Formats: sequence, structure tokens, C-alpha cells
Amino acid sequence: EVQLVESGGGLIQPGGSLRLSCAASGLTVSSNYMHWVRQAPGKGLEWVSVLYAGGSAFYADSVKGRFTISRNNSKNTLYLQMNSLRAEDTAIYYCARGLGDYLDSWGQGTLVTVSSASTKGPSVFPLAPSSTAALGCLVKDYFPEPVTVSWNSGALTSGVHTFPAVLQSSGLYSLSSVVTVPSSSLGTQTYICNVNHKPSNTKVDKKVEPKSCD
Amino acid sequence: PTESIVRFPNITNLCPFDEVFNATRFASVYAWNRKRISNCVADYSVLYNLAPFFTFKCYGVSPTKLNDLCFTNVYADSFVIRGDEVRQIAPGQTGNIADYNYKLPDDFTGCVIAWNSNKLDSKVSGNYNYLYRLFRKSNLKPFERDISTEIYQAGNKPCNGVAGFNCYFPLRSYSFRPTYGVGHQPYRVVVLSFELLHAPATVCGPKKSTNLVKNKCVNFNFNGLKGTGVLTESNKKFLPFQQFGRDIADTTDAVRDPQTLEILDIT
Amino acid sequence: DIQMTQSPSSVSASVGDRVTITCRASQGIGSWLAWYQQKPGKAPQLLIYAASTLQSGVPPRFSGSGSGTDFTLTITSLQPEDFASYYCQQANSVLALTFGGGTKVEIKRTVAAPSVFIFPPSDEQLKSGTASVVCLLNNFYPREAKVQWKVDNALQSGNSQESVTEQDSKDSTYSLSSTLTLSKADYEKHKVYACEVTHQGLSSPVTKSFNRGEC
Amino acid sequence: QCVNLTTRTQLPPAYTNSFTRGVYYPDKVFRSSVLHSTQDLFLPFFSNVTWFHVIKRFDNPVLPFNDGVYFASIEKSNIIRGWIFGTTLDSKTQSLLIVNNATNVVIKVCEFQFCNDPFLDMESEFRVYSSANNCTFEYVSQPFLNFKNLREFVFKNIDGYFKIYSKHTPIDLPQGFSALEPLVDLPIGINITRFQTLLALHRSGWTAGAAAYYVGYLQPRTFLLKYNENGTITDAV
Ligand SMILES: *[C@@H]1O[C@H](CO)[C@@H](O)[C@H](O)[C@H]1NC(C)=O
Ligand SMILES: *[C@@H]1O[C@H](CO)[C@@H](O)[C@H](O)[C@H]1NC(C)=O
Ligand SMILES: *[C@@H]1O[C@H](CO)[C@@H](O)[C@H](O)[C@H]1NC(C)=O
Ligand SMILES: *[C@@H]1O[C@H](CO)[C@@H](O)[C@H](O)[C@H]1NC(C)=O
Ligand SMILES: *[C@@H]1O[C@H](CO)[C@@H](O)[C@H](O)[C@H]1NC(C)=O
Ligand SMILES: *[C@@H]1O[C@H](CO)[C@@H](O)[C@H](O)[C@H]1NC(C)=O
Ligand SMILES: *[C@@H]1O[C@H](CO)[C@@H](O)[C@H](O)[C@H]1NC(C)=O
Repeated sequence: EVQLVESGGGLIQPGGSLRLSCAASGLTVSSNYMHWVRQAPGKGLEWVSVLYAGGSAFYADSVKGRFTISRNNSKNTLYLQMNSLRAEDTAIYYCARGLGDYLDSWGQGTLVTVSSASTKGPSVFPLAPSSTAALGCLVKDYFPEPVTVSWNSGALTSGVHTFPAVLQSSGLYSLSSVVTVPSSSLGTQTYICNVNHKPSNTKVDKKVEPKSCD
Repeated sequence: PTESIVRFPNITNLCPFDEVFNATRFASVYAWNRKRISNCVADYSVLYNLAPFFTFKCYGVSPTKLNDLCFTNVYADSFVIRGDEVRQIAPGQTGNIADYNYKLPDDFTGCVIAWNSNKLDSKVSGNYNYLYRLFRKSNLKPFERDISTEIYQAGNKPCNGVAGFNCYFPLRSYSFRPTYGVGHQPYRVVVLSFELLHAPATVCGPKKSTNLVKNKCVNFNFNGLKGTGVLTESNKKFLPFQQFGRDIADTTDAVRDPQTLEILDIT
Repeated sequence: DIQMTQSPSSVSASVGDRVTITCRASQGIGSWLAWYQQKPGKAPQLLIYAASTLQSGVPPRFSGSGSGTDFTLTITSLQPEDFASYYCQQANSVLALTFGGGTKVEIKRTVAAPSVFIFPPSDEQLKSGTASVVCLLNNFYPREAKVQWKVDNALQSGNSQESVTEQDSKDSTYSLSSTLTLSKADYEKHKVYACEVTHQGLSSPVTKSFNRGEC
Repeated sequence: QCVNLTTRTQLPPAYTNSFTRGVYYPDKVFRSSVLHSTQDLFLPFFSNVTWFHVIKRFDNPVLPFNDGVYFASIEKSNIIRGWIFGTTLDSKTQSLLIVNNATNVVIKVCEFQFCNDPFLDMESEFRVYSSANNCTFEYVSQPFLNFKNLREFVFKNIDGYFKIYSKHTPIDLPQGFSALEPLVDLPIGINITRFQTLLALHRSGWTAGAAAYYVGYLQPRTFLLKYNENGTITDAV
């Protein structure tokens, strides 16, 4: 009977502000303890703030400043105040309710990303197979997360290995995805490489051929 | 040559600090006992000389001037508090203890006394003899105690004392074991409260005396009266329950100390 | 102040086995630990609280006990749906939550050894100003697989980023992909490219070295 | 908790003059063989003192405590026990209580729901109060005690101090002189309006013996005192 709705997340500049909303359906925000959790990709959970049933607010050692909580009883929705950001501040968060020393309720997750760049079109890089076999595409300089890849407009589903996104030292996204093909079907069927995403609305089609001279 | 200190009367009844600091059982955190101490003499030097306490942070008062200034009444609150929560006893602190269990005003006079009690208030297993308030709908008012056995509710629907969802028992039990860490060790904390009113004080403290000087021109100080002369006995037998004598020219000529009740002529 | 560490990192077990997941405590905290389980892409859920009790919604297959310093998460029966990370959580007197590392539970497979399949850079990548070469590893167990690149018989480090794909429901196959970044001026300095891995399934490492400009 | 009385007989108060009875010790400082005048609260000589008699007569009137009261009484077999002082004698004000039973004397100042006839009834019945509440300053002291016993009490309230002077001597008001020695100082500091007393009636309805008491007012007058070489106080002017 408990459900929590999260909104307000998105891509914002590090020198900006964001609005966080945590809506409780069967819970009242001014009668029980409030818990906030954070989880950077590639690692585990971490704690950022806890709001008590009264006018008491607590924060962790790394986030003593630049963070303020404020609840409202007008619509039973929690508001979080933020003014400053860091390079590692991008993560996933789940506002939740619980008792002391343990929490049982949980909510959904809205991704937040901080970067100095903006949305940029991708560039599909073909791969030349060596003359079993492996075939795939290289995705470089695509913004923002996430992206999807389809083989033969979704007809090919066997051997698909969609690797997760990885961040480079320059703060750009690179992704790879390869499939398994046999040597007897190199000149039999042609596979089209489709990479697209909603924010950039790019429509690019790429075909792959085994190398003949180069 | 030298100075003779004031010869105040003998040591009167002592304040019951022995039973407060060495009781066989202390009150609960939420049901903290309220005790008033008055009509005695306060001596904090004897407790400080042994020094079994690890907390002596006090605001507005000093240990050196505790024997000089005094207040109308003394209030004592004794209840077991772990060291993490102890460091939270300051008025400029927030949390579950500072807002749902106990409250201290910004202009609070005095401080609290805490000492290690790992040997007592524990057994081979977890001790569940102490409880504390955890959930409340509002900030706790200072200098008051509320004991509510009703089931705390958090959900929109109200529950009639049942243990269902969205409402549970606000009180929670402690877990005191010898295997716990230093910060989780159970300490015994007593609150020393000072209140000053327009009425005259009844508890301030005792005083000591010195050795007798006879047949010498030594200045004296008897019950706050300053003068110079030679202390010598005489035959001036006086009626009891008096302090000192006088003469025509208001000069003090006789004073009795509440140690031997002698003549002690001034000049 | 308080730091919590988890001794297990990746344990492999079948359905008829005990995970024996434990959480190491630097200080003495007993009967005040809770375990949480989260799925990939899903919200976490509570499993047990106070290290002794069991939640009503949680099935009773989960068991946990600990007196003062050591806790366990032995499970009577392991299910394919119940395969997720576990975290030990300890709170403070000011309700300061602390979360440590996570341990992932899998099944012993060790079916084969990784196969190296290198790919020369495309001709269109030359006009982009950056040249990248990748090599792939597939169906390898365990997670120990060095993806170092040896060019001109010289060791290279801090240039390839590891990427591990997700698990499918039928085969549970793991793959590794690494992207190497080099400037266009540095491509003409070198003459081959190769990546080397060490695995227990192969008696000797397999190195595929292709020269620049042809096979 | 108390029982209301109805058979009280109305009787107008009488006045009997006092003959050099209100002289008491001026201060804690002892002086002797000297002549001095002080500016304190004293009972003027040749004044009028209201006469009250209790025998079937039951009297407990209400008079204002404008200044210190002079309480003299002839007493046998401990007829009276103590006095109560309060603005309205209820739970919304602080009141002082003095109770002396057959064992000891306890001074306890708390708030009580006093009724219009608070009296006492062997001694195993205390109908003087119903219940108590928050208070402080609880003190326990030594007992203060043909007609043969005469007890004289002086009540003063300066700088919040409830100074009481008592003197017991053996024997209307006879002619003579007496000295009121200082016994107990009580720093209580409460508003002063009334000086209602307590009476004890033996139960056999009830029959009480002969008893009387005197009430007077103190005024800031000047008196000359002649002292003795022994240290006692002689007759004044
Ligand atoms: C409590 O007992 C100990 C043990 O003898 C003693 O040292 C201490 O002085 C006692 N406390 C007080 C207030 O006397
Ligand atoms: C005061 O104490 C001393 C030491 O015990 C004793 O000799 C003396 O008699 C006492 N004085 C009174 C008045 O009790
Ligand atoms: C005292 O008062 C009574 C009545 O109030 C009066 O008759 C009497 O004369 C007064 N005494 C003096 C000395 O005036
Ligand atoms: C008698 O008075 C003493 C103190 O004055 C008190 O302790 C005791 O309880 C009283 N007895 C009764 C029966 O009220
Ligand atoms: C009334 O009681 C409260 C708490 O019991 C106390 O703080 C307060 O001082 C009391 N008031 C008086 C006038 O004694
Ligand atoms: C006595 O009454 C006066 C005014 O009637 C008031 O100002 C004063 O505070 C009262 N005394 C006490 C101790 O409250
Ligand atoms: C005064 O004191 C002396 C010495 O004790 C005594 O002999 C004499 O009787 C006293 N005088 C009176 C009037 O009691």
C-alpha cells in the first residue's frame, strides 16, 4: 500500500540548482523519519541526508554544506534544496521512509547527470573482421545516456552482447556492441547497424563488410 | 602577622549526593526521575578529587567558583546514557535524544556528570531493562517529562492500539552487552540543574577553620566581621544563640565561635 | 568515524549451497545490523532487521545471526530469482546510515577460456583525428582476465577501459570489451597491436598480433 | 477534607489592653549595659488587643495580615497546634503551613485546598488538607513546646524571612515583662494576607476546654531599652 514517486531529475550544469520531489501516498512526511540514499554507478550505496519527524536535519561528512531539506504539509511532498555540485555528485537516489536503524519502504529512481558539455550526435565506427568470427560496431562521442542498438531492425537477437556505457578521461561516453557471425554467412546476409536515441534524434544507417585489401 | 580565616560553624547535614551517584538502579531515559536537593551544604570538591568522570564540559559556571556562588535549589536527573548520546547533551545539539527524549535551554545553568558504567547495568546477554522515546509528532518542551503508552501512528489511518502496519510502539529497548564498543558502552549520567530565584538560597556549601592564636596582635575575621586585636578569654559569660557583642561606640568587644563557645575578647 | 568492510566480494554457488556472506565489523556492534538486496535496474528491498528477526513479506529461507562482532547471511535454499547483491547496514546514534561494499552471487561455470578477436581500425576513422583499436574476450571464468596491451614488445597501462556485459537468463555468458585511445601521430610510430590474457583454461596464453597496413 | 460546622454561636469581639508585653529582642547582635533606640516593628504600649475565647464556642475569624501579628495565648494540654498563611488558601496560590502533632514539628510549604473550618481531632485525625502538588522548602525542626502554661509568639516578615520568636512562661492578660528569644529563621518569601490558626477539638459530639488567644498589630515606633550586666532585657519606656 506504500508507493513513492520521484521526479525533477535530469541533466544540469555543475554550477546550477535542481528541484527534488518525493511524494508519499500512504505516508505523511511530518510524522515519521525520512531517509535519503545515494548510489554512484560501479559501486555500492551511500548516505547523504536524514530528515527527522521534527525540525532536525543531518548530513554526512562530505555533504555537511551545500544541502538543505525542507518538508511541506500542503501536498505531502518533500523538497530538497541544492545549490552546488561536484564531479562525483552524479548518481542514483531513492528517497524512502523507515524506522530507526532500518528502513523498509523504497521508491523509484530518477537519473541525474552533471557535465560541462551538452548533447552531441553519435558516430558509428565500423569494425573490419579478420580474414568462428565476431562482428559489431563501435559507438563514440554520444550524448546523453542512454542509447540503444539494433541489429537488422531487431530481426537478429542471437549472440547480442550490449556492453554497458563507460566514461573516459575526457568526460565523454563510449559504447561497444558485438555479435557472433559464421564464416559461411559473410556474403549471404547483410546486417545493418542502427544506433539512435531520442534526445539527439539522429537517424544513421551503417553496413559492415569484411576487408578485402585494407 | 598572619591572617586567621573565618570560623564558620561545624559541618551541617550533607546533601544526599551519595545515594544519587551510587544508587543500585537508575531510572529510564523517558521516565527520568526528578529529585530536588536543598537544606544542606554542597561540596563538589570531594567528588572532583577522586575524578571518576570523563565529561566535565560546563557553560556559564566554573568549578573554582562553585563553592562561592550558590542558587535557590538543585535538581537532579539520573538516567543511563551511552557516550555517543552523552556528547549530545549540549544545548546546541540535535537528534533523537536532544529533541524527543530530553531538552536543554540555551540559558541553562550548570552541566551534567557522566562516568563509565560498563561493569553495571549489564548481564551475560542483552539487557532490556531500559527504554527510550523514539517517535514524536513535535519537539519536546524543555524541563518536562511525558510518559505516553499509546501506540504511535505514522500512516493516514488510525489504529486502535494494534501492532499492524503504519503504526508501532514508539518506545524501543536497549541492548547492553560487554562485547560492545567504546562508543556503545552504557554510561551513567546525572544532570546537575541550577535555578536562581528571588527567594534567598538554602543550599550554598560548607567552610573550614584554622588553628587558634592567643596572646598575639593578629587580625581576625569572625562571621564576616573584620577587625584587629588580641584574642584572649575572659569572664564575660553570655547568653546563648548569639553571634557577637558590641559596646557604646559600636566597636566589637566579644565574639563566640561555633566550635568551643569561648569568650574571645577583641581588644 | 566507523568504517565497515565486507570480506566476500564474488562467491560462486549452486542452488544447493550456502552463500556464507559475512560483514566484518571494526568496532563492537551486535544485533543492530540489517541486510538489503537490490536487483540490477530495480529498487532495493529490506530482507532482515536487527540481524535476528525476519520480515513478514520476506520468505523464511533467509537466516541471520550474530552476537557481538560477526554476522552471517546463510540461506537454506537458493533460487534463480534470488541472485543479487547484499549490503550490511549499521546506523549511528544520530541515525547516520553507513553502506559498505557489495557481494555478488553467481554459479560455478568455468566452461571455456576467452578468445581474442582483434579488429583493425577503419579507414574512415583516420579522418576523425583519433584512432582506436579494440579486442574482445568472451565466455571467461573467473573475473580475473588481464586486458593489457603489448605494443612493440612494451607494456602499456592505463589506456583500456574494461566493460563487462550483463547476464542472460538462459546461458549466463560474460563478455569483456576494452577501447584503447591513441593519437593519430602515435599510430605511425608503432607497427603492431595485440592484447594478452592469462587464463586457467588455456595451458599457454594466445597472442594475436597484426601488423600495420596489412595482415 | 473537612466537615462543615453549623452550631457556631455569634459573639462580637472584645478588646483588652496590653501592658508592656510586646517587647522582644531587636536583633541577633548581643548588647548589654547600654541604652539604645532602634527603628523596627514593635507593638505600641497602651494599645488595644482583640479578645477571643474558645470553650460551646467555636471561633476562627478572618483578619488581614497588614503587618506582623502579635499572638499571645493562654493554653492548657496543647489546645492549638499551628497557623496557616495564604492569600486565598486554594490551589492557585502558595500557602504556608505549621503543624505540631504529639511527636515533632514539620514545616512544609505547599499548595492545598483549604476549607472554611480547618481543625484537628488521642491524635489520629488530620483534617487540615486534601492533597498536595509541586512545592519546595520542606523543613523539620524540634518541638516548640487552673491555667499554668502561657505561650507567646511573634511573627515577622522582612526580606522574605519568616522570623518567629517564642517564649514559654508559667502563670485576662496578667501584668509583667517577658523576652521573646529568636528561635528559627525561615527564608520562604511569599505574599502575606492572612494568619489563620488551627484548633484541636477532643472527640468523645465534641467538647473542648477553656482556651483563649490574643491578636495584635505591630507598628514602626521608637522604644528605649535598658539592658542588664547579666545580658537580659529590663523594662522599656
Ligand atoms: C560511590 O562509591 C564509591 C566507591 O566507594 C566512592 O568512591 C564514591 O565516593 C561514592 N560516591 C559518592 C558521591 O560518595
Ligand atoms: C564541632 O565538631 C568538633 C569536632 O567533632 C566537636 O569537638 C565540637 O564539639 C563540635 N561543636 C558542636 C557545637 O557540636
Ligand atoms: C481599641 O478599639 C476599641 C474598638 O475598636 C476601642 O473601643 C478602644 O478605645 C480602642 N483602644 C484605644 C486605646 O483607643
Ligand atoms: C507527626 O509529625 C511528624 C513531623 O512533625 C511527621 O513526621 C509525622 O508523620 C506526623 N505524624 C502523623 C501521624 O501525622
Ligand atoms: C510546578 O511543577 C513544575 C514541575 O513539576 C515545576 O517546574 C514548577 O517549578 C512548579 N511550580 C512551583 C510554583 O513550585
Ligand atoms: C507579593 O505581592 C506583590 C504585589 O501584591 C508582588 O509584586 C510580589 O511579587 C509578591 N511576592 C512574591 C514573592 O511573589
Ligand atoms: C549574673 O551572673 C552572675 C554570674 O553567673 C550570677 O551570679 C548572678 O546571679 C546573675 N544575676 C542574676 C540577676 O541572675
